[PDB]
Amino acid sequence: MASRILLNNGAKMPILGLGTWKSPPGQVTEAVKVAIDVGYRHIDCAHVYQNENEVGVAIQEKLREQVVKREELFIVSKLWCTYHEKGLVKGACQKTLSDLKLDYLDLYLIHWPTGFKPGKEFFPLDESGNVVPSDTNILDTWAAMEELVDEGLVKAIGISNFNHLQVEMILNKPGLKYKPAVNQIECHPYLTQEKLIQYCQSKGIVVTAYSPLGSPDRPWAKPEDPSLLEDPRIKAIAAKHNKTTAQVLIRFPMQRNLVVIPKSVTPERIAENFKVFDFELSSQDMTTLLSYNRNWRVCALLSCTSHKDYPFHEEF
Ligand SMILES: NC(=O)C1=CN([C@@H]2O[C@H](COP(=O)(O)OP(=O)(O)OC[C@H]3O[C@@H](n4cnc5c(N)ncnc54)[C@H](OP(=O)(O)O)[C@@H]3O)[C@@H](O)[C@H]2O)C=CC1
Ligand SMILES: O=C(O)COc1cc(F)ccc1C(=S)NCc1ccc(Br)cc1F
Ligand SMILES: [Cl-]
Repeated sequence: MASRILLNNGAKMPILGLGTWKSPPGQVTEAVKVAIDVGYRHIDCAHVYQNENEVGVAIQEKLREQVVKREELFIVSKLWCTYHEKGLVKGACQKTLSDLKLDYLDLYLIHWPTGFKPGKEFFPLDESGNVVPSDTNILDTWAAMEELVDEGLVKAIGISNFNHLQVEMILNKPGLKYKPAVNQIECHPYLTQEKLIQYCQSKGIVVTAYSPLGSPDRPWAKPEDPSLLEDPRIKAIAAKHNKTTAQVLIRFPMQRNLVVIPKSVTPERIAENFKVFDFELSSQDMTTLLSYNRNWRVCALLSCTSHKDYPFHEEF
C-alpha cells in the first residue's frame, strides 16, 4: 500500500505511526530513534503522556543526524483536558512544541471533548471522586485550535474521542474556519467502530485508530478481559498469511483507509510492526475480523462519566 493519506488541509499523513502512551521516559528516546531508523515517519504524542521531552530528544537527534528532514516527519500531539480555555490553548501547544524540539506540529488534536478545571492536576477531582469540569465547550475550544493554524504553530487541527454528535457539532459550528482533519478514536476487531468511521469518512475526516493491539499494557487490564493478540481466530489469519498477529492487527485498519498508531518500546517489535506493506488481507479476512466486534473499550474512565461532554453514552 501507499504510505500516506491525503488530509483535508492538503497535507499527507503517514498511515502508520508510533504510539508513545506508556513508553517509559528512559526507553522512549531509543524507541523513537529506532522507529525513525526503520522507516517510521509519524509519531503520536501527548502532553498528558509525560514523555514529550524524551520523544523530542530522539526527533531532534535524527534531524541533526540528517536521517530525515523535518518536512518528512509527521508529528502529532494533543491538547489535554485541563487546557480547554481560550487563554491556555496557545501556551499548552507551545509547551508541547518546546518539549518536542519543534517549531510546528503537523497535527494537533483536542485529546478528549471534555474540559476540566485548569491547574496542576491532569484529573482534578471533587471530594467524591468526580472530575471537576470546565464550563468551556467544544466549539470555543475549536476556535482556539483554529487560531493555532493561523499563527503557524500547527499545520492541521483535529479531534480525538469525539462521538458522532460531537463531530457533527464541530462541522455545524457557526463561522467554522477549518474542519477537523482527523478524529483519533479507539478501533480494533473488538471495537470495530463501523458507524463512527462511516460518519467521519463521509465528511472527509481521516480516522486514526488507537489501541490497535488492544493495549495489553493498559494499567487497568484484568486477566479475564479479551485479548486480541491471543485470539486464536486472529492468530489463524496471521498464520495463513505468514505474518504475526500484531501485523494482522495493524494491516486491518490500514485497509479500512485508517491511520494506525501501534505503541512499542521493544526494538524488534517496532520493526515488526512496520513490516505491513507487503501483504494484503482478503475481503473475507476483513469481514471476518470485523465480525469480532464486541463493543469493548480500552479507554474509558469512570471518574469522567458525568461530565456533560463525556463521549461514550451515545451509541456512536
Ligand atoms: N487519543 C487517545 O485518547 C488515545 C491515544 N492512544 C495512542 O495510541 C497508541 C497505541 O495504543 P496503546 O493503548 O498504547 O496500545 P497498543 O494497542 O498499541 O498496544 C501496545 C502494547 O502492545 C505491545 N506490542 C506492540 N507491538 C507488539 C507486537 N508486535 N507483538 C506483541 N506485543 C506488541 C506493546 O509492548 P512493548 O511496548 O513492551 O513492546 C504494548 O504493551 C498510544 O500509545 C497512544 O499514542 C491510545 C489511547 C488513547
Ligand atoms: O487518554 C489517553 O490518551 C490514554 O490514556 C491516558 C493517558 C494518560 F497519560 C493519562 C490518563 C489516561 C486515561 S485514564 N485515559 C482515558 C480517559 C481520559 C479522559 C477521559 Br474524558 C476519558 C478517558 F477514558
Ligand atoms: Cl494531552
